[PDB]
Amino acid sequence: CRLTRLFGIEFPIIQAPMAGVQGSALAIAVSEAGGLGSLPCAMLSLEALEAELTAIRSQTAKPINVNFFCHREPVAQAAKQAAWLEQLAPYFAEFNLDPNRTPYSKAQAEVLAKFKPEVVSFHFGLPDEELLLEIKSWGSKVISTATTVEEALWLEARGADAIIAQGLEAGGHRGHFLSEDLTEQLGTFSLLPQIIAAVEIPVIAAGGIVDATTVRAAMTMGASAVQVGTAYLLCPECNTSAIHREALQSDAAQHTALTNLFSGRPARGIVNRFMAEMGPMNEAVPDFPLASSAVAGLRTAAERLGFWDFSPLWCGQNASGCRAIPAADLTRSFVLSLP
Amino acid sequence: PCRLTRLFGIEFPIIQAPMAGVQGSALAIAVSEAGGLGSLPCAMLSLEALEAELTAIRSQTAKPINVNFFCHREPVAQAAKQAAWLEQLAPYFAEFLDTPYSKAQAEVLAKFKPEVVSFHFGLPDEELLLEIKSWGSKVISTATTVEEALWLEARGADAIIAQGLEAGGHRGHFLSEDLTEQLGTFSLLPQIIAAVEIPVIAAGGIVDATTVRAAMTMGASAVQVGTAYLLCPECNTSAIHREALQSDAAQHTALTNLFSGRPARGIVNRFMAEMGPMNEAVPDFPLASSAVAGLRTAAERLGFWDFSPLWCGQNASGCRAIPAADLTRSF
Ligand SMILES: Cc1cc2nc3c(=O)[nH]c(=O)nc-3n(C[C@H](O)[C@H](O)[C@H](O)COP(=O)(O)O)c2cc1C
Ligand SMILES: Cc1cc2nc3c(=O)[nH]c(=O)nc-3n(C[C@H](O)[C@H](O)[C@H](O)COP(=O)(O)O)c2cc1C
Repeated sequence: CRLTRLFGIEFPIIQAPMAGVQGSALAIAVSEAGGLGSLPCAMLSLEALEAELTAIRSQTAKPINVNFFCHREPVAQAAKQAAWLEQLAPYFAEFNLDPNRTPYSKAQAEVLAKFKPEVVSFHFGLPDEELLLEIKSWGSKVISTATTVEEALWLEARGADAIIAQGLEAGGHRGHFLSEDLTEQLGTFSLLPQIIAAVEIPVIAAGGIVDATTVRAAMTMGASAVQVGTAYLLCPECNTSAIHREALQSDAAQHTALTNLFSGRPARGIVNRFMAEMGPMNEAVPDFPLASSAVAGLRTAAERLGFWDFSPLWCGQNASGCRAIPAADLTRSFVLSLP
Repeated sequence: PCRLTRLFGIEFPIIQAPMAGVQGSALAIAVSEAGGLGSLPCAMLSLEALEAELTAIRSQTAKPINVNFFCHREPVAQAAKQAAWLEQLAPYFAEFLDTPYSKAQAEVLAKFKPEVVSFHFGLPDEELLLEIKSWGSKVISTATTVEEALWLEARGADAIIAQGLEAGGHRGHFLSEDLTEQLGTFSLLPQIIAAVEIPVIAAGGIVDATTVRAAMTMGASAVQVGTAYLLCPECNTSAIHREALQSDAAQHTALTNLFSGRPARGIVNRFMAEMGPMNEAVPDFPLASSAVAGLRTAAERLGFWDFSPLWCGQNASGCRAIPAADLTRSF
């Protein structure tokens, strides 16, 4: 296959970079198993970043994927922020709380340059051409997420080596960047074959790929690989919180929705009180990534009391594939139905 | 893969989707003759035309046919909602102006005893359902969620149509108004198959050989295909619907209640963009039609799809201008 050769990996599974639930130990296990392991870097300081890459490199020399956000920083909006804070006042009262990141840059480049990742993935489009040329000159393949056909064509045109097609079924943030209109986005079943028809480069399927059968359906459609997120979230290598783990296993896990309430940007998570009462979508939330600061305390407080009411419970529309077995074992689950 | 071909008495595991007001006996015949299951949509039909269309089908094939009804509950009286809504459309007016399945339908159906009877928006009463089973006829219905699937199986459905969000036309939900409970085919299909014992038909974005293959891979017993039949000459799709389907506008669709009162997937036009696509002010199901019925005749006459219900799935690329029989086999 085209991506196994291009990436130098055995199996056409990519473990989805999932910021906040996961680091080196899951990336190591999946790359050692023969797929592509992924380090989410969106929330890492430069110190954490270098540490975590050093930890990866001293347990495997197999390929890995380091992931970054390259969104536009929002624009000052202290008042929009203050108005949102005012709206949450009732929760602050209830929980007795006193209310009292950062796109890929040259700074992250300098650290990456020491390690030279086999792949560099981006969410929310691509960085500037210079940053991109710097990356390519490490030997790194560059991939990014498309949620429409137009986005896929934009990525090809700007030199992406592969496109991640994420259907609406996907957990975590929508990686859209040409349009704010969510009705332009498609489910996996329709996005995948339409992106493959439009581009010449390889296409990775993301959104609802949770098991052998679904991996098979994806490849049948002409995907060169699959990116799998939600179905690793119960693996011991994952740092998924007890309360997030509990939600995934409950029958609430089946009902998810797109919400901007936690971050400023549409993301899919298990439906909770905060989303039901204030959303799921809300036009008053500040631009990404400002909104996190306003719920950080509530989340902490409500989790401490064992409520998942104010948590970002990122999860796709098929939770049925999550299993508490080693991620290497699980990565092999996924490839049984392939030739 | 064969549980349904056996069960329905058909050659191929392809069901042509019943599509009200776009499609009648000519398409059902052509697909049922071709070895798939052809469908007559009866939601929008008087008893006269119900009987005429069934008579027409039986006079041309003896092969199995599917007949489709709505069994939505009828809406409470709401003339003040209706009057208000008309008020909002006033600037448009200026720009140019100013039934569920029942014993009735059953009496006509009993003359023909059709091989399958399909329902949108749940199931009818126990009594009407037993009546249909006594003809030897198979009853199927749409689920948009796993709970809906299980509820249909427990009340005696012979198979489940799982319609993913990609599907064209009305959403067939009946347990929750919450659209966020619903699912794209890729996730709905496998979770319904895991949940139920009876066969599962896949609906929403099945448009070609590859997608059919991909749905069967996941363990569908059969596929239901609507959008991709719409350019077939046997289909009575309107000249401007045809034009919309072949333009780049087709690629963009959205769920909208503006034409009927219920959420249906159609190509985004001016009315949807300006007034919607979703608007809490539009009267309940079946009532909203009369509000825009005239604006469409008006608008379509001068060549505009600005006020048409241009219903279409999220994959329009398998539409082909060839006979329905060819297309059915190409799947
Ligand atoms: C908890 C969680 C965290 C995620 N974090 C990221 C991230 O940091 N960067 C990124 O590009 N994508 C992220 N994703 C998106 C995945 O790359 C992928 O699109 C998605 O998980 C696919 O759908 P699935 O969850 O059904 O496997 C995340 C998804 C989840 C569920
Ligand atoms: C123009 C059009 C009309 C439809 N009419 C009906 C109908 O009368 N009754 C019904 O139960 N389903 C109806 N559907 C829904 C189909 O039965 C099916 O759920 C859907 O078309 C499958 O998705 P696809 O359009 O991607 O093939 C219609 C769909 C379209 C596009």
